[PDB]
Amino acid sequence: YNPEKKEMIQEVIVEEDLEPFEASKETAEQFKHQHGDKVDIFEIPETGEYSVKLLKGATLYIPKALRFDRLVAGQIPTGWNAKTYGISDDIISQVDPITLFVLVSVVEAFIASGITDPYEMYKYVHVSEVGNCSGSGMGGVSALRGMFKDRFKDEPVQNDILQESFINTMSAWVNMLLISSSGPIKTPVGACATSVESVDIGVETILSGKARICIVGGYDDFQEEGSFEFGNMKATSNTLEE
Amino acid sequence: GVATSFSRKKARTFDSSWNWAKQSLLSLYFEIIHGVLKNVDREVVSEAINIMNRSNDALIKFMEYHISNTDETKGENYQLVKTLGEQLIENCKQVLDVDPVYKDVAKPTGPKTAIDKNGNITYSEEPREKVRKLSQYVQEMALGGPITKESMDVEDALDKDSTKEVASLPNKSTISKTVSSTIPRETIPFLHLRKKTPAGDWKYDRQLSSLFLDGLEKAAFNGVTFKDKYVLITGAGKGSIGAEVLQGLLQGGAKVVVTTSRFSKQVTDYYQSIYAKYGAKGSTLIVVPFNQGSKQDVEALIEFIYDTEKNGGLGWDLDAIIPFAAIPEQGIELEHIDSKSEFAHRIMLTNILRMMGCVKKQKSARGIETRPAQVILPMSPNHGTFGGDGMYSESKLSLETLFNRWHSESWANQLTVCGAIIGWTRGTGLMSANNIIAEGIEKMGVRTFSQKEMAFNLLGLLTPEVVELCQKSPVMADLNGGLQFVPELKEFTAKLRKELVETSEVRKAVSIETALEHKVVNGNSADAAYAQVEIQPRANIQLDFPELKPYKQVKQIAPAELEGLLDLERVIVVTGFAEVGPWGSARTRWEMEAFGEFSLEGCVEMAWIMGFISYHNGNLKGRPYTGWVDSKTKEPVDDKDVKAKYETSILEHSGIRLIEPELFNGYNPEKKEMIQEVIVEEDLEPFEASKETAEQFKHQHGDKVDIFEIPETGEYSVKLLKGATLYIPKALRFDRLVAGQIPTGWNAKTYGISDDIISQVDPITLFVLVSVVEAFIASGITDPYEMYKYVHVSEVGNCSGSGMGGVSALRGMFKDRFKDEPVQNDILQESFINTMSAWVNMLLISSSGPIKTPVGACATSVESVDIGVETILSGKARICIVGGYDDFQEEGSFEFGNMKATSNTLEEFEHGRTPAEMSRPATTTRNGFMEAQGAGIQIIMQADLALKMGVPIYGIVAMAATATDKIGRSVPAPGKGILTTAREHHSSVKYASPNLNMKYRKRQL
Amino acid sequence: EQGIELEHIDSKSEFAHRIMLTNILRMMGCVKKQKSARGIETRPAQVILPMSPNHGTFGGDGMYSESKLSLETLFNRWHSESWANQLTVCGAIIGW
Amino acid sequence: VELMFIRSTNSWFDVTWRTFTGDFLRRVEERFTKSKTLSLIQSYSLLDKPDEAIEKVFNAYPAARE
Amino acid sequence: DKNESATINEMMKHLGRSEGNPVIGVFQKFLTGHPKGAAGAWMMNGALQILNSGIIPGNRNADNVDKILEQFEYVLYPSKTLKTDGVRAVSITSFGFGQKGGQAIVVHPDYLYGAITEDRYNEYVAKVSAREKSAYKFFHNGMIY
Amino acid sequence: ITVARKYLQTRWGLPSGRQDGVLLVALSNEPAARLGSEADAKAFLDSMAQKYASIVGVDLLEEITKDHKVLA
Amino acid sequence: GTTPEKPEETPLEELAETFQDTFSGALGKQSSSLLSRLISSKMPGGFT
Ligand SMILES: *P(=O)(O)OCC(C)(C)[C@@H](O)C(N)=O
Repeated sequence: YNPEKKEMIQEVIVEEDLEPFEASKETAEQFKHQHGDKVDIFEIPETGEYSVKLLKGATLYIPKALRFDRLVAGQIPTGWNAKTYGISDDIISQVDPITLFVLVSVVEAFIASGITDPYEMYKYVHVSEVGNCSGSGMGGVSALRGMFKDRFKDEPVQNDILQESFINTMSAWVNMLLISSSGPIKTPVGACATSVESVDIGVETILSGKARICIVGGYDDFQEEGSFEFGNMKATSNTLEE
Repeated sequence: GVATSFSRKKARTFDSSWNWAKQSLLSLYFEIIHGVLKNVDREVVSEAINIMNRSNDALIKFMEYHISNTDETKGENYQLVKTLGEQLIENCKQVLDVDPVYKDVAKPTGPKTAIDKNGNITYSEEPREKVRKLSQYVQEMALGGPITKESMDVEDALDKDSTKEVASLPNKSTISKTVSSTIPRETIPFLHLRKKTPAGDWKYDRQLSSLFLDGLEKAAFNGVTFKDKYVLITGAGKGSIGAEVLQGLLQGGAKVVVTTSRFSKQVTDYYQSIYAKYGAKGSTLIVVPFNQGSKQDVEALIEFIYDTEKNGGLGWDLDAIIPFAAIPEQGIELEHIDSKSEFAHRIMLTNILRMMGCVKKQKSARGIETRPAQVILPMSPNHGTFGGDGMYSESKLSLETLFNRWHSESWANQLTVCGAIIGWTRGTGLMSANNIIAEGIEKMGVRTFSQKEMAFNLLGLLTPEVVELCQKSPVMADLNGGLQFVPELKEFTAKLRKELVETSEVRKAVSIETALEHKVVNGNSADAAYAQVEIQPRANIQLDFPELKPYKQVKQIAPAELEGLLDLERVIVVTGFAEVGPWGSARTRWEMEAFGEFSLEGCVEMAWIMGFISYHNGNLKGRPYTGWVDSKTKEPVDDKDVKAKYETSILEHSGIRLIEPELFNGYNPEKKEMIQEVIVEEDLEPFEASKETAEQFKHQHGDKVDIFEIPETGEYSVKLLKGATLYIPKALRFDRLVAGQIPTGWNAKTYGISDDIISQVDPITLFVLVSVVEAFIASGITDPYEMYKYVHVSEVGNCSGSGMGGVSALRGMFKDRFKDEPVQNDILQESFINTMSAWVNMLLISSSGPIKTPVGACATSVESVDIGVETILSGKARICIVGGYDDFQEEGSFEFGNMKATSNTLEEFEHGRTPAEMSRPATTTRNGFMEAQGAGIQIIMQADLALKMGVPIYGIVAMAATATDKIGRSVPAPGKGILTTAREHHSSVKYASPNLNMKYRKRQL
Repeated sequence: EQGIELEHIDSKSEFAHRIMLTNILRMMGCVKKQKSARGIETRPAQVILPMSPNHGTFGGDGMYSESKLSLETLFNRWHSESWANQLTVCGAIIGW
Repeated sequence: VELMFIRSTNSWFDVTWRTFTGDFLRRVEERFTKSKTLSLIQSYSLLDKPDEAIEKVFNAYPAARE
Repeated sequence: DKNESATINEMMKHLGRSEGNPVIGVFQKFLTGHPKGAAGAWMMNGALQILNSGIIPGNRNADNVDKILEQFEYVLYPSKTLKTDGVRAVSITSFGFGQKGGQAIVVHPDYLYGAITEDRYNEYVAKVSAREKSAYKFFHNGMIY
Repeated sequence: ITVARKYLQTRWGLPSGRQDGVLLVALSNEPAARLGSEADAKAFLDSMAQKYASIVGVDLLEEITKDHKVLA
Repeated sequence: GTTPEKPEETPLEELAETFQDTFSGALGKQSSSLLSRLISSKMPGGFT
């Protein structure tokens, strides 16, 4: 993502027929289904591959590039890598970037509490009395790119991309990889207040007598599309004025 | 006609009698308690038989608890069910580990034709004299009559005490003198077997015929088993001898294949309901679609039956075929024999022969030479004796060759023929053209039959004596009831029919003329102060607040110690609720969920929701009108006429159904728009852009585009060069075509949300705004601000949430921006899960109380409730909105398809499922969930506050909990962490906890 | 049709059944229509039907006996329909 | 009845006003019946003892009292 | 639908449910489909309607109940509507993506009124009877306009 | 917008000061989707040229040599 | 097309032999869809 060169696509009508190109059978029928009259597809009888003639009145999408005025952000230091904390590539190449920030923050928080092995809690407290009451404002935002933009472009996207999008999954992965509690999970969405709401939900979970211990916090990622949408709301500092 | 109907993937197995026994017993229990069935009704016996026929240990543990915990003090009908029950338990235990039985116990009816004063012909089947049991029916059949002349009293308690007739259901009654010895010499019974004489005719054999009737006497007392009998039966649709046979088979735990011509939801349900009332222990019912007129379906059907469960067949081996399929041909004389009759001749003969041919091939194949299949052929006694039957008689008479061919060919060890000469069978208990004259024939000294009697007769040809007999020689059973001996039957029948049509028609004309004479002589003062006023009901739609009982009745329910014991500040209570979803409101969905049909009030709300009807108060074409009015034609509609006018349309456009594109921004899952990146192999034809837009192309493409000012216009030319990238649209065809969508025409306008709001907020927010209003109305809170009479501004909370949120606004900010479509600048604020609650506060409540929005995927509502409760007990909020809400869009539909969470709709259609029957929980064949949309909302309060405000109280939220599962590597796998709500310690469990006993707890207080 | 037992009834036997029965009926149907057309009610046509005495008594005849035995319905239908003044049936039980 | 029917003369002031209250009682029956019935007020003659003819309608549709 | 049946059956076993007293399942999603986040709110609306009628609606698409589910003695799977002498309490169980179980018990509201005095109850009854009329006034006005 | 200005100069006879105002009434009264044919695009501007008329108060051979030069 | 009864516990050495017995040599549906998408997405302009 280079905010000086923000990739869009403009719809244009083919005023005059395109030079044919070869597709598979499958992919050509996909062009024919979309375009109807406005495409011609013909088996090349030697190969089996099809020719695809985009006719006058067909629609195309031609890429363009906006220059965007928000060039600056508070980013994690360059070279930060979940590997250096000792998260496996199985996990890294599966889970959304924001989940990696959370997994590192939960470990590094048990270390601050002198709790090197999460299971030590279950000497004192029943399995059903550790809760997670943390949450995000937007969640797995990179996984939403996957399931709205990248699919649309028929890029390769993992089939389970939708489960990584959900705000309640960063907490799923913390339970699935560290805690193994069967205690409460009450995930808040509080936009920019989600952390203090988290704490509130957390406390009232402990006084209710549902949980003796509770992870509590918040987590949020910066991507291209939120950067842009906060710019259109005029919430963020315009960097060129700055 | 000859089109293939049969697939294996459309075959529906019904086998879960273990579950249907418990449902049938509870359905009988409450029917007796609500006095729908009395101790005189025969249905309580009929129903008892079907619970004995399914008797197992689980069903006795079940009946013991339900019958040993009824308080007989509570009413006369509670005494009845406990007396009946105790007996039905004693029976069920006697018959545990004993084979189940076809035993029909219905009151055998006769026909009755009546013509009134005004010449209207009425038909009614009418309880006979001296035949009030099937025992009696076999005696009557044995004695014959005066015309059949060729030239015992077991007291019961039917129709006075069925609880005593229940007691006598296992008691296997043995008789000395059989009804073989009742048959008076020089008289032919009405039911009789025949024997082939060396000349080659078939005559009444007395001794065969005795054996048959003796089996039939015992069937009537003790009942018949069909355990381990496997049957193919065709033409067994609703209202046929076919279907009253099917009941009897299943009732004796037969395993039956049943073929339908017309396979549909409506039929698959008929069959579900027969199996779930009749299918005894071990019974099974496979329903396959089938054309008997198709050669290739007959070949297929027997291949599917015989084939191994491994190659996708059944693994059965037929012990009886009953090929009773027919197409009716009427008014087809010999000059009119055409394609219909030629096609019927194939269903009713050549393909019967091809189906018996087939089972011989599949039985031989596997060297099966000792397990033959009784073919029961439906014969007529009347070949060409009526006429206008087309090739019907030519079809039936040619089946009489199988009696000879059995001795003359190589198939006698695979097949056995048992030809039934089925006589006059009164179609239904309504007016069949044939029925009205039944009474008239019977006066000759002859018998006609209900279908239950003709079923009984043919199930007697599957008893183990006439099965043992079929295996020696063929069996001709004459179940014609003496109609051989009425002579010139065609003219005799047509006399009787003439004399009813005449006697009616005459008496209808002489009636009409004597009421026009009177009207002329005495005018319109004798016939006008006479014609009464009728009152068509209107639709008083009710809020369905709960019935409050007088205090004296309420103290009976709760323990006396409870008064003063609970702190009601700390009891949570649901005060109202509502929803928007596929069946409209909480009101209309309840009418569908519970009853399956809409009331007059349900039709009107549905019609109003979907904007089919609108109110009008003023002038309609001059006239002054106040009522409903078709929303499109503005033509006045009465409430009685809403069902006729609009039901069909409401049911087509409500529920789970094919995704309607106009609802989802033209999303057509058959045509799902993607874009493929291609490289321009050769330079494009220039196009004109603005200056701005051309610099945008140049910035992206660099070398690979050329942009040149056109010096006249100022506009630029844009030449896309070789090596430039393009995006060409394509279209996936997607396999998820069905979803549970809000009914078509639902519009926030009809609730009175302004266009300012509609054209601003995400669709899901509109479902929520309507659900919160319609929930305050359920709580009798018409003005939200009324709350602030009782409670501070800071003590109303919103603890509702979504799994994904404003999903249409994510399309805006990921897809539509990318395509430089116009998208509102504030689109990002609508995406957020915490904004539906923002808009509820901003447009209705104006609380400054808690807001704690959960994300719980498919559990967000129960988490919402939990967060809600704990917010009220913390003492942060006295009132709390609580619920959940979620929208269906293109992109989630797709992503749930890639996870293989949702039902694939094209597989569903292979199995011949309609969209209605595609969500089927707890089912053998369940294959993924049905995505839906909408919102639910509840209002919860302190009970203290609820009683002060006098809001209705719909229930008490006693408990609410959330639990994670364990270590795993699968986010969508469900688990067991919610078991921790039942966590207790049972080490020290010898003596009672005094803390559980409320009396103790009150003494301490 | 010979050596065609009931397991072997196929297209030949289904086609024979049309020659030896349904199209016989269609040919008598036809003459009734052409005779009625012209109001001929006093010049009937004797149909001589070749009957067998042996229906299924040998076997391996395919649908031969099912064909022949179904012609025995015309004896009843003559009294029960509207074609007795155009056609008269005369069934011959032709022996060996 | 209080405002249009006159106790002293034991009659309706105007017959168009009797019509008015009959038409109204018919609308109660339309609103509160479940099922097409024949009307309890056949002739508006019956209204001429109007307390008896009110009880008759609000006995058979007692929801209307509430 | 096996995992849920299995947990209900193990709660009921551990709390000494009477053998022969199975809870009756209701499967309202047969009719509405699964509205993921709204799922449990519709189940709850449905449960309060069951509570105040004692009508248990049947899964009308339960053709054939999985043989695997007969091992669960403590659950019944009905295919028709059962009109009962009353329902005192209803469980509502929701399983989510991301290890997100939930249970709620809803107790019949006539159990509340045993805890209060005859004067207080009679006062409340009046107050509600008034509200319900007002609410009906409002409903039908807002519906037609 | 070259052809949309050139259609308002030949059909209606509007110069480049009024052609601006006709395109500003065509922006406030923008169509919902892509106009299909060139005949729809003209029918549209004919409507917006008679709606400019209302607001301001205004009341109302060699395409073969082209088709060769295209080929060349 | 072929799938043994329990492939998920069967090693890829022993599966490869159960397919090869009934395998013609051709690329089938799934691996002709992935060579088309390698060439479409990861090869330059002209290179089919
Ligand atoms: P894994 O054993 O986690 O199973 C995943 C599926 C999709 C099968 C499961 O979550 C489901 N939807 O039943």
